[PDB]
Amino acid sequence: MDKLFSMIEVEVNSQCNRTCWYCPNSVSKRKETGEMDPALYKTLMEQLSSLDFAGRISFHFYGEPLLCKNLDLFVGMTTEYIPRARPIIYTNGDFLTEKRLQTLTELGIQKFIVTQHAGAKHKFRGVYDQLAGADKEKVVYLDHSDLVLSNRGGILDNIPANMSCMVPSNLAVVTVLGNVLPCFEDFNQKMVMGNIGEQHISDIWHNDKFTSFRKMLKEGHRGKSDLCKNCNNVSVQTEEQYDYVL
Ligand SMILES: C[S@@+](CC[C@H](N)C(=O)[O-])C[C@H]1O[C@@H](n2cnc3c(N)ncnc32)[C@H](O)[C@@H]1O
Ligand SMILES: N[C@H]1C[C@@H](O)[C@H](O)[C@@H](O)[C@@H]1O
Ligand code: SF4
Ligand code: SF4
Repeated sequence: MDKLFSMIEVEVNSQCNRTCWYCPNSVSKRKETGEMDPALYKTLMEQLSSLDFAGRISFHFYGEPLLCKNLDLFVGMTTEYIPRARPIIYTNGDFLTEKRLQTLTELGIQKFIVTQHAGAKHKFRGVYDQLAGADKEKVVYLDHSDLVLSNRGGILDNIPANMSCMVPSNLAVVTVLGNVLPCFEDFNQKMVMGNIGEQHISDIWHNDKFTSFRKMLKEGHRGKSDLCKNCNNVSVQTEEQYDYVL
């Protein structure tokens, strides 16, 4: 029986305020849009609770989590249902004030992965520079120039263990409508594994499609998948839970 995912990334809202040249938002729109139905997030929390999920949970796919109107609710529910899990927010930081950071931290966020992206310098620069140490220690502050740019499953043409990949052995994405993907690169949802409104995520994780896919990619057979065949992402090649990889 395959190990449960150690990481789950939830699309609590589909939209972003930016259109980075190295992001599919610059060239396509998400095929699902909106904010996650609170009842669906509750269903996800019930399922993760039933598994004693204690890995990383994050709140983005290709949108900006601080735009989620129910972010406070969802972070609070995370702490209530899966107190052993590690909530980590990746954010462009454009909306991240000190007050916002502190509210989120109090509700359960353990780390913020904040990236200053191409274009306008955000106000978080000055906020970060003024943060007390205890808050500052909770932030990994990246520039987009620090990222190891992936072509996002071959969507981006302007972007140039070997080929092994462990993402689908370690991680699941839940889209805003509850569809489960095996990788965060699957912007176009080429590999929907199931929907958590119809099946328990554990059963989806362990189904033949998902089990076969993760074995295939562990062996480095990217060529056998429309999702992976042109993918240049080699950042996740071990079995370990991570907070972030560049
Ligand atoms: C798709 S972004 C989504 C969350 C939020 N919108 C943000 O930018 O932080 C998830 C993470 O991937 C990083 N990222 C964006 N484009 C990337 C790319 N082409 N290759 C690798 N990482 C990328 C972002 O900086 C962010 O840390
Ligand atoms: N390098 C980043 C890329 C991001 O899209 C994934 O969601 C995150 O898990 C990774 O750590
Ligand atoms: S801020 Fe994040 S989601 Fe938005 S366009 Fe840039 S990389 Fe994509
Ligand atoms: S090869 Fe690329 S698209 Fe396929 S699972 Fe790995 S990171 Fe995702």
